[PDB]
Amino acid sequence: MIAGSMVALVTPFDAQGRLDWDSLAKLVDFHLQDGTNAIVAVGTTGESATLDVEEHIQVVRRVVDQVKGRIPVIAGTGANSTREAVALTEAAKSGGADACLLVTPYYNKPTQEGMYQHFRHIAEAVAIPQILYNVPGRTSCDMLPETVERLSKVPNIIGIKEATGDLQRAKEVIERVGKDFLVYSGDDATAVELMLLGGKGNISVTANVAPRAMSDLCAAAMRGDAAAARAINDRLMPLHKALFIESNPIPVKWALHEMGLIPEGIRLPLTWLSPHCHDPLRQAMRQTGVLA
Amino acid sequence: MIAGSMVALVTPFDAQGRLDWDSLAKLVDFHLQDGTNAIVAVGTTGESATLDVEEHIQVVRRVVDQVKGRIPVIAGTGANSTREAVALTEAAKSGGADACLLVTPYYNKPTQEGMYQHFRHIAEAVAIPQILYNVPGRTSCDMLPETVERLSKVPNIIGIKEATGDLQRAKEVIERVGKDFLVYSGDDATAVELMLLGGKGNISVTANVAPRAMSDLCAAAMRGDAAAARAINDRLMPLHKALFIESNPIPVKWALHEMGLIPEGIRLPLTWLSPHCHDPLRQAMRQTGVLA
Ligand SMILES: N[C@@H](CCCC[NH3+])C(=O)O
Ligand SMILES: N[C@@H](CCCC[NH3+])C(=O)O
Ligand SMILES: N[C@@H](CCCC[NH3+])C(=O)O
Repeated sequence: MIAGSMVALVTPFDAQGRLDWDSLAKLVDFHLQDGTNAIVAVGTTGESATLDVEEHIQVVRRVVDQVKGRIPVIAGTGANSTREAVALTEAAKSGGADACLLVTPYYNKPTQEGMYQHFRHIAEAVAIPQILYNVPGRTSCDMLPETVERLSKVPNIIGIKEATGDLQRAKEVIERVGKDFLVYSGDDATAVELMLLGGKGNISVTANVAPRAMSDLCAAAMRGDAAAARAINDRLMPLHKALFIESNPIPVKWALHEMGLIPEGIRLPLTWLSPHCHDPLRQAMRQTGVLA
Repeated sequence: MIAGSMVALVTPFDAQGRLDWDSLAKLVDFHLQDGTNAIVAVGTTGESATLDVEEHIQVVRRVVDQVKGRIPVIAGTGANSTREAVALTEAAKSGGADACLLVTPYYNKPTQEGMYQHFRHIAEAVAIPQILYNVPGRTSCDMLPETVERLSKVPNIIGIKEATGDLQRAKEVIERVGKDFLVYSGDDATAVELMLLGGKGNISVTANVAPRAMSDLCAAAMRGDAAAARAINDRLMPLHKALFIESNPIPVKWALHEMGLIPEGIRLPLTWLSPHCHDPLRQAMRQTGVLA
């Protein structure tokens, strides 16, 4: 049952960088207890780039075991190599994950046709629901609406995460794919509209620090309650902007730490929120009420 | 020993997509015999994205072993995780490569400070020349001249592959670094210009199909022979264009196959040159004399 507020869960590390299993458990209880509908473990925010193939599935395994069915658990499995996406995706299934989120290829700029037979292959090679992921801002390629529609017809491809933040884009994708095809938001700031457009959720970074609030806003958004959604949103907006004052998840982790939920750990090349951006974020957290 | 025409060598595959050592052998004799200054193996064009770790060094070892050290062999080792880049850089050294090429981190968008810590650590961890590589059109990030200057003072960071195609940029970096840090072009179209400015070579893609002519061009350009370098360039210009009709190395492998040098094998998400581009590339090839 995959829709609503879906925290793009961070992967906590201790001061020396080793996975801190204690923080992960608490964070899972945290979202488990404050309304979160789903959890995306090992995604862009959970630092998928810098995890061992071994670390990858251990994080997917530990969350799945804790959640125990109460919520869906979506595993990040995209890769710029089809064979490597198969491996990760198969490793997520034989792990318990409820579904896989697969970003489009990143460095090597495939053709639209290539992205088609890329996801189509994985969807055929692994018997697990897969969710497309578009974010050209990171991966220097863009999966046009025509190609989304072709993939929507494929049997295991249940939905897509649209992160461009462009609302004419969601509109177009939504007006071409079935009622079965779930469109999710990957841009917190404009998620409310995507949902009012027919969107079925928001894979959020903001949910990491304001879980109860994000589920309320997705609820209202998907309920047709356009008044309430904005009301919350405009309250949360300053947090939406601050959390990206530096490439995500650098900021969201600083906050998580300032709340006392995770150690100060992050893997290279990533760095810790540089000095200059500390009060901008803290005021956003204080003004929004997630801190003190 | 590292400058001039530096073929960004393709990794030949058979029709099933396995390694074709026989084609690789030939290719090496081809650049070896036609004036190629240096060979870059397993880089962007060599489809680094879709090779095992075991394929990575095998290819390198083979090239190094054939070259018998008469020419420099540079291995692609960059990765979006500093631990992986260390590993990949260790494989290459303990593989005989004369130097390694390291593209900036790609999907994770590290801060300028992060990129410095990134390359500074690899330069420390592995005793082998390290060349940087900046190309935002793929990595969704860009390493500023200021950050190049910092990494330039690092003991075994010997140069940078500037691939923006922005000449004002190259001027800025040449103008900031010691006469011992070398700037190479990453854009075939404007390579002649970069060298004239003070650059020391082209990690060329064109050189894949026109080696002799490429090293003639780089030689002139590094001499100071402006008139001659730009004449050979406008003659090649339509080839520089055709080789990018679709994302590299799709177009180039085609040519390579049309010349009878490699089989028709490419790894997903990569596709074979789509039908519409066959005759534009065959003409540009024939129009330039690589083909007859
Ligand atoms: N096993 C790591 C691989 C990192 C390499 C990223 N291209 C992951 O979870 O993605
Ligand atoms: N202080 C380092 C973190 C090193 C820990 C190991 N990845 C940084 O933010 O760059
Ligand atoms: N697909 C892997 C390749 C690693 C092995 C060497 N090419 C990556 O991008 O991290």
